[PDB]
Amino acid sequence: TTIDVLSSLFINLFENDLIPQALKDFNKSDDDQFRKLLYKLDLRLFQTISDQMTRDLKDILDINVSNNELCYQLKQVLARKEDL
Amino acid sequence: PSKIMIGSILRLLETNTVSALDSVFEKYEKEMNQMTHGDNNEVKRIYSKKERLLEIILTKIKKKLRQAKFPSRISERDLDIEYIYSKRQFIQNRYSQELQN
Amino acid sequence: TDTYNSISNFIENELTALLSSDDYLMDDLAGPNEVCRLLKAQVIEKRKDAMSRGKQDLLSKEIYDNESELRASQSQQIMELVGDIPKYSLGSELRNRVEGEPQSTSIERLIEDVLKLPQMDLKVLSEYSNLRKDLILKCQALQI
Amino acid sequence: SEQLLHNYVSDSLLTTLISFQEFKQQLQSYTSDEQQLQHWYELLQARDARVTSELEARIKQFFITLRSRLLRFLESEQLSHSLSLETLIDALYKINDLLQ
Repeated sequence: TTIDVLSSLFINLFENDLIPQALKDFNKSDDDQFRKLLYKLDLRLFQTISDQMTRDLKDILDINVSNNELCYQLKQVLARKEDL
Repeated sequence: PSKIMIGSILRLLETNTVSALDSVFEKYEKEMNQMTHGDNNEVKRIYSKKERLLEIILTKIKKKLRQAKFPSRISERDLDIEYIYSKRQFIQNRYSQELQN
Repeated sequence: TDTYNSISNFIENELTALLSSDDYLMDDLAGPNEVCRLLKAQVIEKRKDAMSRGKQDLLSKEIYDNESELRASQSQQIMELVGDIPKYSLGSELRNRVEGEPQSTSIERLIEDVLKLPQMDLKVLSEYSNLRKDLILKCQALQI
Repeated sequence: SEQLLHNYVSDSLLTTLISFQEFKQQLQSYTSDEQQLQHWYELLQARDARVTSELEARIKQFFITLRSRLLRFLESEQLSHSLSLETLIDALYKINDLLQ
């Protein structure tokens, strides 16, 4: 009853809070390579977190639906076995 | 919201985030060293500083997620990507062998 | 066989993993950080559901159907070729002795089996015919 | 089905997914120059080919390699249903010895 509230809230959190947090810090640090670094790796971490959780939540949904779907096709295969 | 539900989300959030943190560190390590003076120790210290800061954020999510209304029925045994991926592999093998028979 | 698993692995790793990670590789090649950050947006969101596990499973199933039909035809066009006699067309004693020790012997069974042997390389055919005729004469001589 | 995979990989190319004018306008608010964009786009075509040619090689070898194992697998069972006439003569010789 709350699956795409949960995933949407997580995805919303990353682009709304995480991504700008490192992005603004990454933008600010042009004077300091070592701090601009920490913020660039944080920005890459938050971008990869963004894309990774987006298609990982897509993956939990897709794996669930495709598992049910493959179960049904397996029923079909068993029916063929019985006929033979 | 059930403590089991809150935890199961926390396990997904924390475990996935660290898997992003270690993966990005090793993926980008080639452009990491020239400006950390090539010190893997400093990289580890840099990891620790961001780990606690990420934990500070993650704990911020926890103490804000705990009051977020959720049910209790969803199982923690299925709320993990790797387990359902292994299930995908298992059913795939079942499918193939049944077809050939 | 389990060729469905083979094609599934091929599409998921050799193709889907390759090009999905090639999105990130094109990202790294273009950088111009925001270039790649956008590159991962519009082509990928035009790519959505064309690389889903559902779509991968569907296309792999289609490929499996194609290959199964093709190998079925390939088997069908070799069912008929036999440069030999087939099994079940020769008496029990012969189909036993030819492949293993019969575990028992009976001369009467042997003669009423060898009397059934049909007419037919050319040297094998010649020795077959001569040996069979000699054997028929042998059992006739017995009976007499 | 080599052509199926060839179509899928050709469809999956980024250059296939974005035209130049398309490629321009998502990047128009961002990049500086059309010709500089074209450099990446002609790079995008001059690049997106060599994977395609590489992708052709692996799908081609993939589809023929499985055909080889299927064929020999199918051929093997036929050997269990036919009897070598030479072995039949090998048996008939000893049968004649018994009768003798």
